Amino acid sequence: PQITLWQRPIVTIKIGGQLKEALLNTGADDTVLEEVNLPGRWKPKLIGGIGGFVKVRQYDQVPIEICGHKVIGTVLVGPTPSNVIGRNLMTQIGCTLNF
Amino acid sequence: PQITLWQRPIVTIKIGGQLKEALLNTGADDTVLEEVNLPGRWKPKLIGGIGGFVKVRQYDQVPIEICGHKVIGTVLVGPTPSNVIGRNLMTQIGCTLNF
Repeated sequence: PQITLWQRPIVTIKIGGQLKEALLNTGADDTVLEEVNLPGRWKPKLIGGIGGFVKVRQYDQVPIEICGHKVIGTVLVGPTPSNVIGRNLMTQIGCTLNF
Repeated sequence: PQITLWQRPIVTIKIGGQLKEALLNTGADDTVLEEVNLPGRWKPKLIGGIGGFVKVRQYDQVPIEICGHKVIGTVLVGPTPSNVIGRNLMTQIGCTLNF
């Protein structure tokens, strides 16, 4: 689709058998999601950095549907003020900025 | 242009007679810029909210060129880890998300 930016660009994602809402956030490098139990191995990753770091679990090559596009990408899982789709997954769905 | 998201979408902005770099950030409601002295009246605004708020100066109807597009928009001025173009200015330049 083409998403105008008058409102927050919140979209439905399907991940690990759950549907969720997440923000399409081009100011985020990585994708961070709140409350999802994903199968397979993870490694700990530090994110944030302002005030301290936040530790999260990094699962790679994760199947995720963003707005009806089935893609594969690193998802970071742990505490977040909001679910965020970062650039890493926006590239996989072919999402560009246009004007 | 069409901006792919493999790298951070950093663009040149011209504001109050200076050229600057800022991030096109669709996860930011407002536009926040570091070190710029803008003429005219402002009001104090609280932004952030996690850990505390950050006080900044809000100047409205500010002339700004983003990537060669001359637009008018509210700019918030004060301390920021990076210069951020928020949705408020992305709408003015006609910037959408596309996939």
